[PDB]
Amino acid sequence: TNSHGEKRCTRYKLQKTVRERGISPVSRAIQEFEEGQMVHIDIDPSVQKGMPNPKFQGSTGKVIGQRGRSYVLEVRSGNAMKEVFSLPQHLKPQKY
Amino acid sequence: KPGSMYRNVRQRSFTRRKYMGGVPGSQVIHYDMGDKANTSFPVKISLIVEEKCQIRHTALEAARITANRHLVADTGKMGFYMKLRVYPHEVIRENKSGMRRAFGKNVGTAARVKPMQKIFTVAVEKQNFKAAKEALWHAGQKLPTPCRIVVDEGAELVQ
Amino acid sequence: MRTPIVEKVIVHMGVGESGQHLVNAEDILRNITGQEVVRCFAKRTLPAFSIKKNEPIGCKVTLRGQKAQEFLETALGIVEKTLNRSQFDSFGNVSFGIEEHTDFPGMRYDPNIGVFGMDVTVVLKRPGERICKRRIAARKIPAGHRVTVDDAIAFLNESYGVEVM
Amino acid sequence: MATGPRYKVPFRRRREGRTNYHLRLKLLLSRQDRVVVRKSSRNVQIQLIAPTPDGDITYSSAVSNELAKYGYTGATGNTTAAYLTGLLFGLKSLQKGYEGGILDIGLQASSAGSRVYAALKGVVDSGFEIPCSPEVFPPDERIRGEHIAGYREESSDLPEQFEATKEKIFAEFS
RNA sequence: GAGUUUGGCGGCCAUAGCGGUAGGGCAACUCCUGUACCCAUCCCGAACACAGCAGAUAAGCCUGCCCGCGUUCCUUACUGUACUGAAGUGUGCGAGCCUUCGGGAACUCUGGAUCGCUGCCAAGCUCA
RNA sequence: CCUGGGGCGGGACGCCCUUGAAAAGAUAUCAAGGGCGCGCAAUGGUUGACUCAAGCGGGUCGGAAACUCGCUGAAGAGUGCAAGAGCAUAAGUCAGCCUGACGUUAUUCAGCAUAGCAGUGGAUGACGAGACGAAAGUCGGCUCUAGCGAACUUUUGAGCC
RNA sequence: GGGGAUCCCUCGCUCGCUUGUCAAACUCCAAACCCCCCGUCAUCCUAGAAAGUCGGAGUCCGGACUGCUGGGGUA
Ligand SMILES: [Mg+2]
Ligand SMILES: [Mg+2]
Ligand SMILES: [Mg+2]
Repeated sequence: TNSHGEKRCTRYKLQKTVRERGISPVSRAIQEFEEGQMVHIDIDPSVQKGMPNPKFQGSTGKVIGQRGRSYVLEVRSGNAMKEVFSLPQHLKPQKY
Repeated sequence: KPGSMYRNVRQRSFTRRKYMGGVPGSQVIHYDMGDKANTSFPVKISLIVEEKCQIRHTALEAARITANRHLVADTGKMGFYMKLRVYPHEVIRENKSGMRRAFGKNVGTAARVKPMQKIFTVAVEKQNFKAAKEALWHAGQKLPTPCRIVVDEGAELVQ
Repeated sequence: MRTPIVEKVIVHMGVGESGQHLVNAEDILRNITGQEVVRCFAKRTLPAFSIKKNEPIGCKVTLRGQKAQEFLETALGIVEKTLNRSQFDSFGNVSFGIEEHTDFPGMRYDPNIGVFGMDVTVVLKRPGERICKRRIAARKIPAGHRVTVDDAIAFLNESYGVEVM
Repeated sequence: MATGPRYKVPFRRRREGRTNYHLRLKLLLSRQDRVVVRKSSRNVQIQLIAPTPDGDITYSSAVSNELAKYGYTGATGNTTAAYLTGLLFGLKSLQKGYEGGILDIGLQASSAGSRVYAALKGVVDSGFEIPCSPEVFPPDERIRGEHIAGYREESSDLPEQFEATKEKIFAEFS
């Protein structure tokens, strides 16, 4: 039977480009966001902790608040709203 | 089994050796024929395919044998250089219960082709061109697809 | 500023198996060299030579400077300071492995000890080696700065008269 | 070692071999300034650096060469020169507007009695807040004049010069 | 007040790497001289640490250059080719393929470029 | 009970990874490749010092089977166990010091796209105590995703009704 | 490494330069559809958008055509 764990079908989803593997840039981890500021979900495989479920890959949410070193996002899946915790290392601003 | 059982291309490829098991060997022994060390044949004709299909290795072996016999009989042992191109990488499986767990098991090997894709190639002199055409026409008779002959190099010489 | 000064000399002492031969190997090494040594372990278990994983097998020291000079002159006089090209290498690294040890000056004969083979090696380098080994800004030496065999023999003959065959 | 398209080349500051990015990532998580105490042979350098998406802006940058105005006519590579540099840096940064941060020694060994910890002593004694512990602070016996006693007994004009430079550092920045 | 040089901390992370070659050190960095002290070696003042005057640009670093490998970019052809979204009383015995409107490669080809760009601060200076 | 009628065979009857699956998400068959119902007081935590696989050149019968010195070496090694992913001043190797393999508690995510459903797990946190370290920080076991079970009943722990 | 006392010498497997084929569990590359968000147009909307609360159900034997070379199977 097929499994239904939390990392299924992520062979290429959670990979790094060949000229990207290793230590990722550190400035991406100290970026700071404010309220109501659209961001993009782009999971960085190099960081093991604070990773949202990879089904939210490539979605855009808005910041709602901060809990420690993690921002609270508001992502739409289908017709629902899902609140996703993610460290700022996996996030990326929207360029207007 | 009959030829038309495994000749159409309806399903995905199935060629990874390390996952399947027990593929039987092949019969075709040598893929280069005639004077390999020569490189000064001015005419280079070839047999091409008019439709996508699968060719069993046995058909390729029969075609190679017949072309070899004709070319050696007429042109000479040192007057040509035949070279087969397509190698059989596909695998053929035959179910053998009913439809209960109908997935088959390996029985042979086949080589897929594509339209206008060269299969054989013969190089000869100017005086043995007609013999080359005569040889390549019999070889295409054992082949499971319509086939036409194209003179690739030295077309102005022959034509 | 670009003369091929000797870097250091490592006095390896293999025994083929641990035990009393190993221990008195370090003993004679510290008598002959004037500083303690350190054992070397194995990498796996090879019963053919009768070894086992992570068992001590030999000895080693890394004397340098005036100790290196004195050992060089001593063992050069011992083996006539005449080196053929077999041990010799691309960077002037000699590796002459003499076996009998009592021929050293000051090694008193022992019926139990008798003989214990060793090997002597020298490493030649040009001035400037901080660059390849310092923790900060660790670069790599370029080819033109690297040492050569003929300059190695020239240095050996000029500083010690170390003839090379 | 680029031999093909799959080869991975390190960052520029890694090829230079003058940075450690894991340490940098651990340091930036403090949300607070950093004190950089990089040293050399002819002198020592201290400066306060904060991060930004473009580069690393710096607010204060004091160097041990600046003692020449005050009158520290001694060696610039000793521990006491590091203490003087740290002291004047601390006063300068306190008056400027900045007060605290984190100690960052980069790729250097953290051993007690070092010149980096001498600069740390000079910083802490000035009022510049910084988290640390006292056990690594070098004792003043080497701070004054006594780490060069055994080879330069003919030169023991240090302590009066140290006192004069300390009082002049206080005078200028107060 | 503008510029140059040097030094430190960095952003993009091979257009920056690999290899080759000719020049420079006055201020600065480095190499470089030893082991009283804090400090150190699974042995070694090698390294790290400390103390620093000598000599040197042979190395690190800096400037100029090289198409010789690797990477990035443009152009000629391959070619509007392969593939493809929508509609079709268009077509083949069949597995399939064709027409119109809209998108559009990869390799390879002729010829050129790429031997990094750039942010903050300090010091020596060089002007009015 | 499933089942290309039932039977026989087997378990596609619970959990985890790759493909099928048609470049968001979902997607069936007795579809293909398979694995798990555990092991470890160190094979765990932290700090410090280092670089691994494989070749080339040298040394004594240390034989094409040993250990050592120099060079090339972004990883071709190792990381307890499947498959896939991650990792180089390290998530690897060794040494020192330690037991966070801690008590209590709140949300959000998936199991169970969209769109109800236990128990139970995994990510952020909060209170109370610690380990290592100059500090920053890391530590809620063993780099990430498997190694497991409601109500009722008995037994055990602290204090109460 | 296999052929028949200086291993007399043959020499397959293997390593490099060139030629000819591959991949569903390969990828230095890489579309057209498609998905989240911002702006604009356009349509719906105070004769009530989005959201929320309560009442009543049926349904969980489906089938076919045009595409996906869909998977399996000789079909
Ligand atoms: Mg039944
Ligand atoms: Mg019903
Ligand atoms: Mg219809």
